[PDB]
Amino acid sequence: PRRTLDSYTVKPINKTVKPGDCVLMRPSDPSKPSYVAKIERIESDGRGPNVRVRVRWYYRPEESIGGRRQFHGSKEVFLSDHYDTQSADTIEGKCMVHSFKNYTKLDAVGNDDFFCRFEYNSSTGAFNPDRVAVYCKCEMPYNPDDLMVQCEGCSDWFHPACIEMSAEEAKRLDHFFCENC
Amino acid sequence: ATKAARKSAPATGGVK
Ligand SMILES: [Zn+2]
Ligand SMILES: [Zn+2]
Repeated sequence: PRRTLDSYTVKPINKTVKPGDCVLMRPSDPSKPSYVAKIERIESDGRGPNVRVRVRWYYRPEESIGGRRQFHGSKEVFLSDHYDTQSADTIEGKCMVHSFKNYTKLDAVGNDDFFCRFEYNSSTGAFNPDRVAVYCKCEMPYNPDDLMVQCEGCSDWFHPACIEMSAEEAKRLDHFFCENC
Repeated sequence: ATKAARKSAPATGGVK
């Protein structure tokens, strides 16, 4: 006689969660980072002891078929088509999965702060969007963990390491021009 | 006590 719930309180964590909230779950392998998921629905055994949460998985970059790449953020996650059902007591705690822009905005990034720019197909490994804007001499996409400086000459952004330079030196500049200017 | 999460396999279904 299961009925969908409004919210559930998770005691061991001692926090309450709602459908749409982003949560971390304890992985089968304890030496691995916490699973990231989005709560679609919360369901109960009538009035009973057991509670189960149905989630839509966020895939970590090294958790996907393609594997982590150099332009993937440390706190990056993919929104996928993969849903399955897990019990509530998995929930290790809560997290925020930010849009790309709003991640950039954050003053400081919490252990629990993530971001998403891709949709992921767990079966095929295909991404949406297919392609993204690239920068610097590497012609790699933006990695928000990487410090970059702007040559207004080209208006392109460069990793200091890829352009003759130390990081500390790059931070100095107000006046930058790449070698093609 | 934090249960451990068991995930499924991509593109699979429950027969029941
Ligand atoms: Zn330039
Ligand atoms: Zn570069």
